[PDB]
Amino acid sequence: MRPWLEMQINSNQIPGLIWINKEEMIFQIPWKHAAKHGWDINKDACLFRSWAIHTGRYKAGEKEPDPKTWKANFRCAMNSLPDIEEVKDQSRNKGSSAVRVYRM
Amino acid sequence: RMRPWLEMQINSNQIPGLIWINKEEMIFQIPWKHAAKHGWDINKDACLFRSWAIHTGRYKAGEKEPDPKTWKANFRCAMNSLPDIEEVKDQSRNKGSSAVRVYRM
DNA sequence: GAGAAGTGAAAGTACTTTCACTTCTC
DNA sequence: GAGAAGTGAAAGTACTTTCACTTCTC
Repeated sequence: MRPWLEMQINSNQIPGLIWINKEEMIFQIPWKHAAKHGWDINKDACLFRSWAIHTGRYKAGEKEPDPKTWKANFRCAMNSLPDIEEVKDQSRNKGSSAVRVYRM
Repeated sequence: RMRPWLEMQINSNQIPGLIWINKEEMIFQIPWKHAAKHGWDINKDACLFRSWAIHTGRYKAGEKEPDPKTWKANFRCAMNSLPDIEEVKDQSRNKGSSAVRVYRM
């Protein structure tokens, strides 16, 4: 009965993905819009990916790389969660990202 | 993009020919023969229960497990959840017994 | 008597499943 | 300018998906 979002990110920020616990409450998430030219699936759409294969939406070695979704699924999720509010001061545009507080 | 949900499946299912009635233009029955009673034929009791399981896709004919106990639970439980179908509960048990409900109008 | 069958409720994905017992049937 | 990508919210099975738009990026 594996973790649920507040966990997966909790841990996932505690290892080495690519964003931070820029605080001991708050964290970041690489929201590079994916039309920006410097967009590498393997560098931006990661957590997004981790989580989809984690939660079992996708499975590496699959034919749908579709990380747009991976992002939505992940966006929406982060939405729902009640113990992680995105500190809205940051609807970022370039060298962009989304920011949230974990409800303590 | 979805099929009907319980209040429908039964609505229709009582409007055809299964084995229970719209013993009213609000209320209906459901063959709850306990299944240890000796006169228990899967094909005669555990039907709707079945329709629904293969309907909702739980089972699909020709599948290694007719298990209609479940069919019954899945169906019992469901009927429970639904908010627009209240079983008028003051009812009968044992030997050709059935459950009765009103559809909230 | 006791093993198949049944439940409701609550926790998982608008029904389902699962949990934790509880009835039945002979 | 315009087409790929993004959204939030709401309706489907605690995330997902789907709806109905809306932003980006160059």
